Amino acid sequence: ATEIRASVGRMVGGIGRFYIQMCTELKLSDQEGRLIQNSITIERMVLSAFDERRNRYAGKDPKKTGGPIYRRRDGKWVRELILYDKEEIRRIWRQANNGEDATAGLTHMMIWHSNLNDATYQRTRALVRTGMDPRMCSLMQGSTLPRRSGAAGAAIKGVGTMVMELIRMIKRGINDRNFWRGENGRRTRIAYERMCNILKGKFQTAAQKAMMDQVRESRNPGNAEIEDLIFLARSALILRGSIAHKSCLPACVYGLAVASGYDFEREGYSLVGIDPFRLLQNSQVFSLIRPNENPAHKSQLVWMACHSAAFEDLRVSSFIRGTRVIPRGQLSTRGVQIASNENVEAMDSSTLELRSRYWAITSDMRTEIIRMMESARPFQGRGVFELSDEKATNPIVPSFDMSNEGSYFFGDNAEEYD
Amino acid sequence: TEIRASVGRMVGGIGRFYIQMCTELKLSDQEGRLIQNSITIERMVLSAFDERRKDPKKTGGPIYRRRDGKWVRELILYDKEEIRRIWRQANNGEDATAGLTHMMIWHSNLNDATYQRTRALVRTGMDPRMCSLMQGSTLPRRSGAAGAAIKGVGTMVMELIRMIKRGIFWNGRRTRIAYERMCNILKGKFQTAAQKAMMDQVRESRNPGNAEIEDLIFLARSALILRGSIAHKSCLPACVYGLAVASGYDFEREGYSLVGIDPFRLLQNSQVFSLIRPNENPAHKSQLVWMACHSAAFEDLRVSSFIRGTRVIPRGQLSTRGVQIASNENVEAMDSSTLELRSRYWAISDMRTEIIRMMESARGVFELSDEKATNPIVPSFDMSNEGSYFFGDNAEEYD
DNA sequence: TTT
Repeated sequence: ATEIRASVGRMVGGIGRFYIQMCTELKLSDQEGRLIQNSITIERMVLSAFDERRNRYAGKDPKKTGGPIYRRRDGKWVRELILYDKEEIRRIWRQANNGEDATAGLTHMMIWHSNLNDATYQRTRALVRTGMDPRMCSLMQGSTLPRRSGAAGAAIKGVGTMVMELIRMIKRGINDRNFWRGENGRRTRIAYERMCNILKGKFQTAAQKAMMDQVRESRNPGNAEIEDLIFLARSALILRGSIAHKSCLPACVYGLAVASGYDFEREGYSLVGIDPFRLLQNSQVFSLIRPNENPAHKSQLVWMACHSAAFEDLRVSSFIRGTRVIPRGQLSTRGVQIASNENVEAMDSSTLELRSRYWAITSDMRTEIIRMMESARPFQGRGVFELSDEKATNPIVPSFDMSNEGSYFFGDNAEEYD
Repeated sequence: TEIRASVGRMVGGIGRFYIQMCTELKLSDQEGRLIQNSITIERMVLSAFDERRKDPKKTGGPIYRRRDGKWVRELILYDKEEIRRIWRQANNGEDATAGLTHMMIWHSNLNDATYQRTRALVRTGMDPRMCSLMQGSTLPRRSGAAGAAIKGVGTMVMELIRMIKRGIFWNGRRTRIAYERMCNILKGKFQTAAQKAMMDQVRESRNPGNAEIEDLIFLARSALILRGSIAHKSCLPACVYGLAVASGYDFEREGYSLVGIDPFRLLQNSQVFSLIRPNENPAHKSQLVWMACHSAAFEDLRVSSFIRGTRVIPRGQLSTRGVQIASNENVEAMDSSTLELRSRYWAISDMRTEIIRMMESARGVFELSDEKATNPIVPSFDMSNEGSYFFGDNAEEYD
């Protein structure tokens, strides 16, 4: 049902309209409004404004949000801090979404933040702290997503992310008996069970799924379940999970699309085919560049975040991109966000290069999972099409430098997420 | 400046050798940053110039390569003669023996940070507490003056006790001056007249036996409170000098020193990978190598922690075994990690009685941006942490 | 998720 394209069209058109309104409201020039650091501050503000936790009770007004906005003053970039009532941001978001809930658009910006974090930060320390292997880095899609992300969030979380969450719950349960006991212990028990079914949904073999059934129905979850969850994570390195992959773009790309009269509602939109590639092909996004950062390396980071491509084979990504997509360890860039202590007056901006050449579309079960792992074969470039091939009629034959590393995480030196 | 010039030329030569061996073995730049590869290359040039002390004309060991997204072990074999040639050609015809001994001291510092010697100590009639006095205890027999300079009191005492015991032998004129020089080297390391006098007495017994061992044990015990003066040399794996020279760094012109900011600058911009065994903590492997690089096994952990800016923990609490992978180990199962090698800061019977009286009476850190050492940072230590790397020790015994 |  083309109704799905209709609904997704309306979500991203809402984000666009919101972004245009926030730019007029903050008196951003159209140049400043194409700065990805501005997009991320505005996206963080609408997300905080709708984060109903609050704890109205040190010196930080809980009714207020904001952050850094970067403006051209006298031929250089300057940091100006802003402060906004959450209430007015909510009003601007509802007014752009014509009074609807528009929670889908919020979760969409969240999945964009999660995909950018996956492309930017290392989680090997979080893995070691949990008794997981560093090799499980390739299984950590969505590992920085909040609780509040619902079904779209859960859909993109990798096996490692789910296993890390279940191990963190088991350990609190080991730590205190009265974690599992009475009224509130009843609560965390179904949260535990749901988390098991979400991870069960991701496994594609009956053996792996059965093992999760066993993990879900232990009355005293402890080390034996952690050990079984570690075994399952290791198996997911060869008998791979089914993980949803959603290309979500910064609000400033949807904003520039709606300002140019693009009608997302009528054309529809999809996070899965040509649609994000078409928008990125005609995009004009600027980024602040630190001194001695390579802007082509910053471009790779953002292209990768936008196409949710951190966990994809680099040779496949290279082919679709039409320029080499290199391991993170070889990038001369740090992340998009500028820290508070950084000097932005020393920083130039570059147009990000976001185009592509192509677009694209317990012991029994242990034994059986080992047999399958040994039997497994040791391309992924299938549904690649020309941008002129709107209907996917002419699959392009993949062309790889097969001697390049497949994993984005080979030789990784990225900052640890914190 | 001519000291810096000569040290610059040694380190630049090691770099040039490493770059040549990487082209020779068709190592990619990624493979060449693997510390296991560096150790195989360093072991090969050291064996090729004789034990440091199967077909004896040939040397080799494991080289690890990326094939189909995994690490694979390839055993290699080279005529010693061609390795010697490649070393000399990298050191511009000279027989750069300083550079050989430099790689040796790096191996010795790594062993000191990795392996227990408490069994070797007990076998010699020494105390396990003397673990903290065993710098250089794995150094090859005669490593010349740089070797002898970094050997701790315990190491010298263990060597002298081993000689006395063989004599319980005195060709006999030979071993007598070897004995005498070993006594003067150990005398050099003691910082009190009483301790030094006692060594003079030990050097001039015509029949060295149990009484000299007993005096050597007494002196080792005293070195736990009236500490010796020991050289500490920060020597890095060849792959770090190699990566520095490939980036056009000119060690000869800039000079180099093993003592101030120079090794810290190199480590701060380094990219060294290590094979990690399953269930090993990569941050623990990083501590091991950071410690080996800064010759810091015998330093107070609270000093090490301060300079490092992250806690440097006792060996007994580390979840790693050593850097070298044994022959029977499965490398295809192993990932590699970037070693974390950065720092927050950089840094610069009468006699018996009198040694007892003294024993009873006993009670430069700079920013890496502070190139000239102008602004000493006042240290702040967690005094409730243990000071000794060897507290709670469980490391494998050296063999 | 306002320095």
